[PDB]
Amino acid sequence: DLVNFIQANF
Amino acid sequence: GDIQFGKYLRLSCDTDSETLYELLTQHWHLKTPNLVISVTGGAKNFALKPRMRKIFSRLIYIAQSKGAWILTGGTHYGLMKYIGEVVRDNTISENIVAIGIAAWGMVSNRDTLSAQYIMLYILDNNHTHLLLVDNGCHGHPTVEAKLRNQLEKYISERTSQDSNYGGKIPIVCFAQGGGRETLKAINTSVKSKIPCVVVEGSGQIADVIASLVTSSMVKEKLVRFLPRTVSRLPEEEIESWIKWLKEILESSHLLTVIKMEEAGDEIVSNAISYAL
Amino acid sequence: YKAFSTNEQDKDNWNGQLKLLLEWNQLDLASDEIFTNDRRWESADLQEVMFTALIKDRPKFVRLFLENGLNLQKFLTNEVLTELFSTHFSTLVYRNLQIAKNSYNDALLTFVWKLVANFRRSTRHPLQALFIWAILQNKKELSKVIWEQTKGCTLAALGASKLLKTLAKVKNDINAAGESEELANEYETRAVELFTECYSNDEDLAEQLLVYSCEAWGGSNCLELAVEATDQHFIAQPGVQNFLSKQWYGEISRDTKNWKIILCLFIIPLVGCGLVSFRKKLLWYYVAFFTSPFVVFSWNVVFYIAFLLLFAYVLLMDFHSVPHTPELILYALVFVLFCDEVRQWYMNGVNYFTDLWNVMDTLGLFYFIAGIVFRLHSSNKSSLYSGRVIFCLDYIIFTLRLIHIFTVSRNLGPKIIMLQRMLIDVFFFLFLFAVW
Amino acid sequence: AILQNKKELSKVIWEQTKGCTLAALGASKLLKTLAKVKNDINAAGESEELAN
Amino acid sequence: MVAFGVARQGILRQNEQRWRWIFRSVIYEPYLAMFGQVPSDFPEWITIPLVCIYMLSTNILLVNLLVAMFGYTVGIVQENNDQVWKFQRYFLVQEYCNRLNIPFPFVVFAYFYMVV
Amino acid sequence: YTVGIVQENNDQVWKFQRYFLVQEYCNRLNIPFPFVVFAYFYMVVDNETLAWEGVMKENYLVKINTKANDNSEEMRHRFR
Repeated sequence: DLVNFIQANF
Repeated sequence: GDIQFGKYLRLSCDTDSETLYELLTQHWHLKTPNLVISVTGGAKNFALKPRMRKIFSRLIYIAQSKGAWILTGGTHYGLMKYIGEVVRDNTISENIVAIGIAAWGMVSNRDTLSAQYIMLYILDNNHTHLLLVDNGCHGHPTVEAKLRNQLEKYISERTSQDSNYGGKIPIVCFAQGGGRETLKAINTSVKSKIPCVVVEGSGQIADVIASLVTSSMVKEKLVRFLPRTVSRLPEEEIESWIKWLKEILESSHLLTVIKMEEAGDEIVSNAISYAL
Repeated sequence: YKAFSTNEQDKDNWNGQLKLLLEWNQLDLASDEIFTNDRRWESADLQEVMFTALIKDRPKFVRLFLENGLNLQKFLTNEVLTELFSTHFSTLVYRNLQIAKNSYNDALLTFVWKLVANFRRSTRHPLQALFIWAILQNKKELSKVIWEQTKGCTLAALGASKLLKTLAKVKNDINAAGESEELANEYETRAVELFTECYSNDEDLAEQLLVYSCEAWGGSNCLELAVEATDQHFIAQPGVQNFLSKQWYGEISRDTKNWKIILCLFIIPLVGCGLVSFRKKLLWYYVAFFTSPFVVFSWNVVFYIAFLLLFAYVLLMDFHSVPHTPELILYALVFVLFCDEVRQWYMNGVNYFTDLWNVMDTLGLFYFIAGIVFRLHSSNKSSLYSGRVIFCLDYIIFTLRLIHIFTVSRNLGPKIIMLQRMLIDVFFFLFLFAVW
Repeated sequence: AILQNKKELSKVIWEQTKGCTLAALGASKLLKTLAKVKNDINAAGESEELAN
Repeated sequence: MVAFGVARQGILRQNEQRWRWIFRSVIYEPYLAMFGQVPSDFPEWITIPLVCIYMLSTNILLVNLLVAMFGYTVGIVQENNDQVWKFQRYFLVQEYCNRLNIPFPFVVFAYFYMVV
Repeated sequence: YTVGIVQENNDQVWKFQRYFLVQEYCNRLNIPFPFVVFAYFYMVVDNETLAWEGVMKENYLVKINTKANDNSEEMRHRFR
């Protein structure tokens, strides 16, 4: 969730 | 890595401001009724005079009352450590939000991750959130100014109907100390139209900026304020500083100056309200 | 300072300028001139100057150093503290402390004396030790400056007030004792005002802090130090009285009317209905009601009144040589009272023995058991008579205990206090009357 | 305004009332009977001083 | 005083079986024995000192009580009473003002009209 | 002579004694006295508060220091 969102952000 | 000794990320310089705002709003924080950014030099030692010790306490109290964001560099050395400590004690006493922005390369130590950071620059752990800019390795020159300025401009462009301020969210920049970075940030802010507040009667460059409100007078004030800073700086750097100062003083209808005579209470709020 | 600044060699040496200004005690000049953002101020560089300012009674410079990035916790090393206690501690003050220790001893003064001896011959709370050092030498400004850095600020103020009072009770010299007494009054006022503000801001946190035992400041909490020093002004404040009332009523809401509680006490089934209106199933209600200190006190009062009534009846009308049932019941009850007194002896045994009224009750129990033993020997008529006499004395002592109980009520407690106060003076007057 | 211990606002509203002295007497009585409560101390003291 | 009297009765006599008589005796005797009279005043030599010390204790406690009470009264006196007198005078005046202004002996004649 | 003693208030001393009085019953087991022996038989066999304390102290220090500012010496300095 949070990790995937962060990776997608950058 | 999520620092622990709140949250910490590593965002490259080429990052979308809208993406950061969405990240911070969707699942981290709420809409900001107000946002204030403080700019200070990289000097580890700063004058903790009673005036500066009380003005910033009032500022942080106002920020909590309004639920405002605070943007600082986020380093354990200097006034920003004091701001973080005040935030911590107020939270110990409806939560305050503080963000520190610095370059990952400029950090003394780097740990990849939930990693733990335990005590080249040292970052304060009091700030709830922090940002890491990846522009280079061991890069002495600042690499986070562009990101902070773009984020501030984008947040200014944002629309919030709930705010009493007409339309866009208010933003106010605060100036306390001297240095090239201070002038650069102020010039970018004024060029961006966001009002800036300078504490007269304290600070190396704040005093001269208050005094001014073509080249000879500014040069005299600059040399009087900083006998040592001007001496080391080359002539070209001095000319660039004069150009920056003239630029910011051209748009004098925005910036506001706190006066020494009005030393009573409820002055920080008065000045911020007047500037807005 | 000007001449030294213009010397071609002292311009770079800011340490010399700071040293000279500290020697001549120039604060504003130092703050405006040398303390500037031109150069960083590391604690190690400033440590020696801080020590010098401490030695030579320079409180304003101490405050200035603390403001400008000085960590006092790290500075106070064990070697520094022991040297400071050994060399710079005046021998006159040490002699006065010895006199106070030998003559006017206390549960707290012994602790500070042991700490001073430990540091002098050869810690957990260096700040408290420094505060004690400043206080013992009647340094006002430096003590105030150090106080702001302490954690247990109000507790430290209470301890300082008590220590200064017990020190001023000495009579070796007058001026020092008066100075210490005024300083103690000042610190007491500071503590009272600070805790008043603290309670006004919040209540639960203030109560938690007040009951906070902490970690061996003097081995006691704020309340214990306040009571030991007889700081009636501090303990009579509305916040402390409200806390005591909450403790007294326990779970029962403080605003419930009294006759309601009394009726619910006499009528058991009524508690569950709701007229008592606790602050916070039916079983929990009953346990909370009967665990309240007020209910326990009322039941104890009723039991003691019944016990005295039965004692009067048995002693007066039922003193036959042959044992009889009311006497056996009375013997059992006196044993229960003896067990209660044993429990009281276990807790605060030193206070239990020291207390005059506690000693009176213990002597009453001892006389009662002696009289009971006397009655056993029924062969001798004189033994029976002596047992009766001792029982009468035991009864009057138990009545005095009953009187001691009555102090709870606000209506008459002050009257009992006033009678106790007046007894001494009336005794002296009657003594003069008797002689002439 | 009175029940929430708002001093300045209560004073401002009072000047607009017709029965000014009657309103003051009623407010004093109400604040006293409210301060007689013992749930909290600070609020009761504030109400009592306002009543005075 | 009851405690002192019961102690005195217990030491003096044994097993009085008249509940009415003994209740009255214990309640009544100590007050008279203190100041009113000394009917009471088993070795003779060792008996009198105990009665004497009892009397001395009773007298000293009594005078202590009297002086303490006469001291306590001054604090009450300090507060003014004219204020309270006027506050009560309000009720006092209202009681007669609301009533019909008729002499009390003949007020029933007017109350007859009140009824109708 | 008794009036001089009376002059001093006693409610203060009454509360000071009330502290001991309340403590004596508070530290004890909350059992009725007649049946307390049955329970005696069984007998036989912070950082946040201090941090909040500091914050309140700072407010107190500000309040005490404000008395000096009440003077008109600041106005005289403004005149100069």
